[PDB]
Amino acid sequence: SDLGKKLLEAARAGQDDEVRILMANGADVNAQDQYGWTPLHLAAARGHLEIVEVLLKTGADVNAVDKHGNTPLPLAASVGHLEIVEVLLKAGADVNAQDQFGRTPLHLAAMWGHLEIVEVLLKHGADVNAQDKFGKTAFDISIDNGNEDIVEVLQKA
Amino acid sequence: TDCSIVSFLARLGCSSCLDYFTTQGLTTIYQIEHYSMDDLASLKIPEQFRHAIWKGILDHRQLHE
Repeated sequence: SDLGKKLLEAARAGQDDEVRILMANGADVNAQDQYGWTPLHLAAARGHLEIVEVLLKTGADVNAVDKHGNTPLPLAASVGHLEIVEVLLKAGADVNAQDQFGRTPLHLAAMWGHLEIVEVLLKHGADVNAQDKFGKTAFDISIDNGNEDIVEVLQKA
Repeated sequence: TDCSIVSFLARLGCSSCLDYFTTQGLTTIYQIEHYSMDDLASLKIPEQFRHAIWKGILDHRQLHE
């Protein structure tokens, strides 16, 4: 897809008006790059909220997975894009999706020290006892990385 | 064992950083094995991930493969 390649670039570059015009002209909303990223993956990772919104409104797959088991929600949760996390959850993102290392969105919010995202994920049913492939919970990872605000909210949850 | 940047970032919990390597033609750990904190900053890796990625690169150097 040429428009699909254009849409992935526009989503990468954060050009909302360009994404809207490509979607109006029939661009494949679920186009993939070589790593299995969709425009929604790119917008979630690079913090393009209005593009996430437009893509979801034009039929983007909120639970699309790349070639290493990543959905868009854990990418937004990792970087700390709280608004994107909430929009993805409201569109039906799997709150306890696990990547190839068994990390959930809660693991990655705890890893990179995003307190308000951890709190939002808990409200949406994030699993505090979920273990990754190293046997670790979000709580264990929050200790390992010194994210003290998160240690206090996850302690004996 | 997988020497891809995509696997390396997955193991580190930094998959959200992948596209900052891809846009510069970086695909293997051997291409970035000599990168400083400064080189990573120049990729526009969000600051929160730089130390982890750099320690991953260090851990790779420390293997003396």
